[PDB]
Amino acid sequence: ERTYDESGSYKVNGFELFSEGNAEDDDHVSVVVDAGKAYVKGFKVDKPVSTRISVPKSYDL
Amino acid sequence: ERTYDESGSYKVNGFELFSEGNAEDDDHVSVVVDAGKAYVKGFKVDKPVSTRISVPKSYDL
Amino acid sequence: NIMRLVTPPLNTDPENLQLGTVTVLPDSDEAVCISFAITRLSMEDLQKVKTRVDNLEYNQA
Amino acid sequence: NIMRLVTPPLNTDPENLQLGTVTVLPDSDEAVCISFAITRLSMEDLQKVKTRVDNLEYNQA
Repeated sequence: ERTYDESGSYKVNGFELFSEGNAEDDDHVSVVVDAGKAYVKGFKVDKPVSTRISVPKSYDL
Repeated sequence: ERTYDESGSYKVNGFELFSEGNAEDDDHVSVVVDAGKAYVKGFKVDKPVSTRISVPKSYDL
Repeated sequence: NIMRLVTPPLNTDPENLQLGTVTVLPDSDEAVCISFAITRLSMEDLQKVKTRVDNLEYNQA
Repeated sequence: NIMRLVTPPLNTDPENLQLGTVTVLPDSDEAVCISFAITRLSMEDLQKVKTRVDNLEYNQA
């Protein structure tokens, strides 16, 4: 509560984004989020390793 | 102590001043202070509702 | 003091946080209220200040 | 939307920290990743900012 009142949410380090294109599925593009530390609503969020996420491909016409 | 030594006293939100002129006494002018939150001397001061205050009229010649 | 020369009182008490000032006109119900409360600057606001400094530097070049 | 007019979604949820944005080209495995994470400013960074404000207003004079 005190941290969010004083400074709000902010990032400390890490959480860079990198596109890999891993072929897990032909309709999704894989993206890697690097390990980092952050404070969201004053709660620390410390992650030791990267996380893989995937975005659906755009087909709207 | 940590809060004061890092950032000192500061306002978070609210505490706007408004003049109403309520006739509680002819020798005073009513003033309203809006609800708001602040950290004074490192201690949080959360006020949910506005506070009414009155100033004495100036009659010095 | 006369309205041209009136000034608010000068205070240096650490224990108090100033919210604003209330000027009363000479012998009148009317009053002028202004808020001068020190307010925080979140990390987003300081980043915006950093960007404004960069724009100032670029305009200078 | 077309690549010339595509923009990210607009969000104002205080509970989430935006790490960046991922743009996917129309019907293609390629994707553009950029990081717009809000990041802190230490007191050393803020002293550096203050120093640059000094340098700007020296150059001004």
